[PDB]
Amino acid sequence: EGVEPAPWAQLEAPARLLLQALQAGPEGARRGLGVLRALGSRGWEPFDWGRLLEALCREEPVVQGPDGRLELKPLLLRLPRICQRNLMSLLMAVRPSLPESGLLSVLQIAQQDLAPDPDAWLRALGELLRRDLGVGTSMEGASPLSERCQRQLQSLCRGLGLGGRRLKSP
Amino acid sequence: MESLLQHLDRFSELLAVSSTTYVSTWDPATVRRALQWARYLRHIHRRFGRHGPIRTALERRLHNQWRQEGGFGRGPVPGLANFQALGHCDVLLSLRLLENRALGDAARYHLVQQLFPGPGVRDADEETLQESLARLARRRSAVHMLRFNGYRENPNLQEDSLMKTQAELLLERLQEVGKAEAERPARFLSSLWERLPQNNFLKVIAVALLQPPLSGEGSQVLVHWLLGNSEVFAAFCRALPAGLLTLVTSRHPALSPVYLGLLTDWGQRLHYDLQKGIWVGTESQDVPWEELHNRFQSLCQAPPPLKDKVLTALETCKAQDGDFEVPGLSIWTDLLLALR
Amino acid sequence: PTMLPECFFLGADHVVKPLGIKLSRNIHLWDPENSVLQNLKDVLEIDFPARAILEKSDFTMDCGICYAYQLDGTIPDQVCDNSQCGQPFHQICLYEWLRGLLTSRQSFNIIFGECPYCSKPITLKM
Amino acid sequence: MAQDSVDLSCDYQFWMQKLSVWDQASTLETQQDTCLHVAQFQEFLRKMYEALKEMDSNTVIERFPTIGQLLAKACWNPFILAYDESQKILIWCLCCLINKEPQNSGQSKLNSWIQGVLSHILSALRFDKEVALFTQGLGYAPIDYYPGLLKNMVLSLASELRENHLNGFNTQRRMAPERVASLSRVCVPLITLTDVDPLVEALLICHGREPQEILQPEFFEAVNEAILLKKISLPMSAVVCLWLRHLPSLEKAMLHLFEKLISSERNCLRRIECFIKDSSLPQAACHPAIFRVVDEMFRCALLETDGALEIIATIQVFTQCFVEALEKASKQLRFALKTYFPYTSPSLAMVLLQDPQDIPRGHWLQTLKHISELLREAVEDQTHGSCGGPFESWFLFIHFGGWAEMVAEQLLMSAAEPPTALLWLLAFYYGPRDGRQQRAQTMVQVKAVLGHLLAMSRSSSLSAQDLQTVAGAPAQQLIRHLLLNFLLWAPGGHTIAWDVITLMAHTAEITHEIIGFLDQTLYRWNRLGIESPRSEKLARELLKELRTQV
Ligand SMILES: [Zn+2]
Ligand SMILES: [Zn+2]
Repeated sequence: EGVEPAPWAQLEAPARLLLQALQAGPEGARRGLGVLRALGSRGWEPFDWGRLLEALCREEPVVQGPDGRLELKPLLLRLPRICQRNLMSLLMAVRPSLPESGLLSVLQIAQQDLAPDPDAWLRALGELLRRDLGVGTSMEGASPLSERCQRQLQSLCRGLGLGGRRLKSP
Repeated sequence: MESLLQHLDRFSELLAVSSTTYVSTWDPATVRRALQWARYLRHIHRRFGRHGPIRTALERRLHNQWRQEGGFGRGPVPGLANFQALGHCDVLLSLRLLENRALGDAARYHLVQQLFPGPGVRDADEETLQESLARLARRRSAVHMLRFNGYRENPNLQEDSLMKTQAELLLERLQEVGKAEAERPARFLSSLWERLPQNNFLKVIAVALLQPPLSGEGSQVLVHWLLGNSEVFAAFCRALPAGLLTLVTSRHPALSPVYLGLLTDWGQRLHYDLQKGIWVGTESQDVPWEELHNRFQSLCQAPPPLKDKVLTALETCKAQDGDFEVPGLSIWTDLLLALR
Repeated sequence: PTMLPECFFLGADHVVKPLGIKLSRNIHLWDPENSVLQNLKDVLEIDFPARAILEKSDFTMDCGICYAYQLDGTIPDQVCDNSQCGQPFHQICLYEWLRGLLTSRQSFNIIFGECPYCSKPITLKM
Repeated sequence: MAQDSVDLSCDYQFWMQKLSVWDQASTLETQQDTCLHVAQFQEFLRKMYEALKEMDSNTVIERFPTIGQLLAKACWNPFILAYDESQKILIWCLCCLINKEPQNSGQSKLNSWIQGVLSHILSALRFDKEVALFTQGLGYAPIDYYPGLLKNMVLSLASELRENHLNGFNTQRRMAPERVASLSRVCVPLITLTDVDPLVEALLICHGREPQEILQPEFFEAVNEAILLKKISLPMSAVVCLWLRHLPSLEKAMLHLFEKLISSERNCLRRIECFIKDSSLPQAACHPAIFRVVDEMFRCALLETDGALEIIATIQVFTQCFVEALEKASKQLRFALKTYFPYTSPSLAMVLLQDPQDIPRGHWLQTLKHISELLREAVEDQTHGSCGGPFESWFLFIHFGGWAEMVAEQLLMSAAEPPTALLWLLAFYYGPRDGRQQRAQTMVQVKAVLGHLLAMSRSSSLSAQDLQTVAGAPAQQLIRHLLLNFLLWAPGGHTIAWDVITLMAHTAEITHEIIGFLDQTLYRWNRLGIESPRSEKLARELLKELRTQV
């Protein structure tokens, strides 16, 4: 009746194993790295990031919020929140060997443009991946942090004698 | 050694009268004397309360007190229940005086002023009475809040948290009677059986039979008591659910041959009606087919040492009533058919 | 590439320390006009072995969940009944893994499930 | 001694009109709102306690109108009565309202009512019936089983969470998330009760399989405040789990480190190190998400101020801690440094990680002269396949103390024929974003200054005005720091240090700067085990006396 299958049920077995590993708390990202060396070791030495980053954007339906509202979510927002955070950490780790076309489709989801109740950690890891590609200078105040934190940190640094270095260039 | 007897019994008398409505003559002097004595006992419990003849002497005194009173007639007074309560005797006294409506005004003021002086004494080496009562209030609040926001009556009673607590208390209370050796445990248990609610008590026995040892002499006593007293075991097996009795019986093989015997007698007083394909009883208190099937199914879904026992007890009772292989003739054939 | 790499050492704490020391002392001698090997050999002041064991190179003998040996006294003992996986595990790791999956079913003290790596029947007796 | 009633008499009506809404908190919204406002209620009660304490009962009618109703509503709400000291203060206030000698019957009714509410707080059986009956039969009072009862409820719930966690995607009873959120609301008032920490630790570790959070951020804020004030003492797995599922709690932790270096413990780097090590941030910053967030905040601060020495020294300390935690607990399967420091060439970091404890004191020069080459290549030859810019190479180079600070002290040792690469590094340290035309002028100024200082050192013990001449711009902090290192190094010092310090310390900012310099220098020396006791005692005395002037 109320049995729910795992949202990585229909995926390629190695991807399934990776997403099973990342589930496991803060040691999820290290375990993701161990998984990738344990597939470099096996018969399929390459790992199909380009297939996983399509599956991460593929949409399926859910009914959340009120009793009745149909909405379409991608995988990245449908799989467990610690799998999410340890994913994006692992994509920071292996960014150079990833296709940009897939990454940008992922980062657009992570940005969560026009959503209530966002994931601050997903948005922040989005920003930190954009900055590392070099397509998210963005000409904004788009920083990983909150406006609250950035303001409370201006408020304290104001109470300190500014240094003779010149790092901002007017 | 002998010096502490007259201290402790006098304090116990004062404590027992604390809860009683004769408080007219009391004064600040009596209350000060009470609480300094209580501090002395709490100091003893800290200093030389472990690993000596003094601890066992005090335990003899306490348990002898609680059995010479017994709990019959003139007063079911608790008293300080055990040697660990020596370390918080002061709190008991203070609470009993705060519950006594009959306390005089000046006594009440002196008391509460001595319990809750304020933050003038925020710095103290020994965990004082004010902190003790505060911590108690926090715990009571915590218990209320967990009970009504997060707690669920678990169906596997042995893993529940209330029953497990009651059980550990019972086991400790049997251990002390065993060490006392004055009256036999069975007499205490028989008196309990008359005194308190039966349905609750039986679940608690069931649960205490499965808690592992912590000092299983406790469970070893209850099995003897149950096998001695048939009437309680008639309602034991009748009231509880199936898996609990199954685990009990698998833990204690001495309960198995009687339990099947209890079930074997409840089947035999059923009768089959042809129009509705169901065994039924004559009297209203005869176990139905569904409950009895549940019990035998639980017994069969068990370790192998009991499966063969129940299976042989069923086959020997089938053949005893004609070795039929067709329904409408033998409850035992019908059971063995329904298990498969 | 020929520039200095991020490099570090695994193995015995008593053997590794002088290597880190020698690296620290000689790291300024790196030169990106030679080869990586021809720089490493005169930096660490040693030569390499060419396949001291080519058959039994190494089989990773770690938990295959936590990737550690020595989790709380326990050893990698529970293995796969398979020629192609042979992957050791721990009791605790493999129990926490199998208790999740939908395929797995628990008898009295037994759990049957799929080996994480190869998805073949594997049995765990607590 | 101005108002004495008005603000408190307003807050009173506020609180009484809030308590009446709350009313025993048997729902979600009442519970959340209580969990928010309870702290301010605590402070309100302290002020009310002072007010009723200084005066007496039954004579005065200031707030005696509804004080009863207030203290009752407070008492029958258990989210209040389980917060830190709220129960103790409500007890105090009821003790203040009592009277020794009642005269009118109303005061006697009051005293009876006070005993009643006190009895409700301490000793009422507002629990399941049969357990009270059973215990009363066995002759156990609530005070001698409630602890074990609490303990057993907590273990039960904690096991249940663990089993709902292990049963991820399995055909079994799923712990309803209403219950998990309920427990998370209950943990908030009684976070500082030791008899509940298992339930906290279990809630943090047992995230489970949901896409949304089931706990609400009041839980996380509560736990974090308690972790940082040292009131709960969890293990490290749980505070990492906390950071890593509530990002504002990790920002709020890193701010609580900045108050320690800005306000409280300016230039007591031993105390900064003690706070950092007791905190879990080094251990937690081995997850790159957390190291990236932490460096982003360090960056914001390097920029708001224009290169504050205090933040610089704090970063150096943090980095040392983080390194000696990464090494410890990154044996198998460790992340590559370009994952923590992604904005630079890995070569440079792999040089700068190498500690100078490991190297002889004489071979520091070669290593610095190599680092200068790599920074110069990375800045000046800014071609594709390199750093993002000069600021990035600087911000890295600053993370690794020892090297950045050792520069001047090696210039003085080689002041005769100064190395141009060290001059470059020093000018880079005290100013990036300058351009080669600026850098050359800076370096030649420094070279002339080194000539004069070497002349003065090889001369006898001379005045302070001869030094103030060369001290007399865009290169002032550099010359100040170089001159301080001259004082500590040369044996001509420990005689005329005061004469220069007094002249340089015009303002308080220069004083703070020199204090920071000297604390950093002693931390550095005591760490590397390099010391001349003359310079140690000299610097300690100057620091002691200047910390009074500020
Ligand atoms: Zn393991
Ligand atoms: Zn396998």
